[PDB]
Amino acid sequence: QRQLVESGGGLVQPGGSLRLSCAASGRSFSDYTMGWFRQAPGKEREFVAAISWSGGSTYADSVKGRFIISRDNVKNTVYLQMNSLEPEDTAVYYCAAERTGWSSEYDYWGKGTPVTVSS
Amino acid sequence: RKPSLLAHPGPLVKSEETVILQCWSDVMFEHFLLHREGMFNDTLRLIGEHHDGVSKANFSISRMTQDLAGTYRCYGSVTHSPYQVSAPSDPLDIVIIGLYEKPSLSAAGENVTLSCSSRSSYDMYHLSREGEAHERRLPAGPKVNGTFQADFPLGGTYRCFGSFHDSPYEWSKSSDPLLVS
Amino acid sequence: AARIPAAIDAVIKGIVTKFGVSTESVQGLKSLFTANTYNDVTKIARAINEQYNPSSCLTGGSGADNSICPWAMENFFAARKIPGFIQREAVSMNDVIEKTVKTIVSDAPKTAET
Ligand SMILES: *[C@@H]1O[C@H](CO[C@@H]2O[C@@H](C)[C@@H](O)[C@@H](O)[C@@H]2O)[C@@H](O)[C@H](O)[C@H]1NC(C)=O
Ligand SMILES: *[C@@H]1O[C@H](CO)[C@@H](O)[C@H](O)[C@H]1NC(C)=O
Repeated sequence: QRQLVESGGGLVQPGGSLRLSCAASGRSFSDYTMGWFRQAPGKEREFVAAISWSGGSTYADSVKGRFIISRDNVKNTVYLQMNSLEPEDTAVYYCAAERTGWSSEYDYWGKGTPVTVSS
Repeated sequence: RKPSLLAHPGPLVKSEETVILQCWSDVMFEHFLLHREGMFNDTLRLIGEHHDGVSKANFSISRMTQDLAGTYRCYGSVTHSPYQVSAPSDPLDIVIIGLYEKPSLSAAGENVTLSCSSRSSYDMYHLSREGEAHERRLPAGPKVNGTFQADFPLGGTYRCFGSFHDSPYEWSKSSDPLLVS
Repeated sequence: AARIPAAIDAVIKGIVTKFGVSTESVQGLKSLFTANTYNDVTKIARAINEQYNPSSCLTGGSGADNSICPWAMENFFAARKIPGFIQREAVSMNDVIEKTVKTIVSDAPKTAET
């Protein structure tokens, strides 16, 4: 049903900030739970944040207090405001969608956006 | 008269997650009785909220548990002195999903059949068409490949689930969705 | 002299006279009315729901003797307002049974002793 496209990735200094965006082009967007995941070099893909169909947010403990997830149901977009970035945050960031109420999985995935926190 | 009962965003709910059950009718019921049939039976008395000819009531599950999974039916409350309740709504299954390994799902005017397979010894398989409140169920049979299966004849987006006999409302993780076109 | 068996018998008499169910039926739960679980409010409320199925009273009942249905009508189905759950958008009958059991268990040492 969906096709997700991430943007906003790039090079940033430690303590810097970056805002990622995800454009979703499918029906019933407001009913999906939208998530952000990341894969650092040599590591498994991990959960970073999620925004429920109701607007409620969830964060990975490694990102708690520094990142903010938000959604825009008019534009069908998801955001990840990443503040206080450290070199440990260097990863490819993925946008994903879950058809809550019909699936237990994030079935839809974007191709990623690279985030590098230098030195 | 029979009210309507739906689940938002859907009736296939992950553990500890949320679902809203909505009772509604064009008959202005002061109250609604939401009955659950399952491992822990219960009735919920909901205030009938009135607006522009409709009576609605929401039952929000803020954290999905085994106790809250079951077949739900909504009734409108008619009178208190000559005690009267309406006909029940169509049954709605509220299921806990994501508990076991995900099964595999395989596929104008032609007969299409969808198959539910897993190496896990599920007793029942459930086919789900996304957006449609009711699910189809079928028992599992063993194959010589060490895999259990169920074929669903269709005669949308689809997902497959497995479950055990002793817990009919606790399903596995959904299979990868299969778009039928 | 027998402080605990008296408290177990007071909880049983409390359930009987409050819920209107038979003495024999409440006493059937032998594992429940022991010295370690006679005052376990959660287990007793769940046992009452499991054994009497008060949700079967939804349509009204049948007039069967020692049925929980008159209690369920007066305190849930046909109540103008539910005591303890007043001005509440959603009320669970199991929570109403649990609040009733909690009052029974609290008033048991007061009644048996006196
Ligand atoms: C749990 O409830 C099951 C079904 O409930 C009955 O049917 C629904 C549609 C309503 O009419 C309701 O008032 C009825 O009670 C029972 O079959 C089952 O035995 C119950 N479980 C226990 C342990 O009592
Ligand atoms: C009931 O829940 C539905 C689904 O979330 C929602 O659209 C509706 O606004 C709710 N009703 C009330 C009275 O808030």
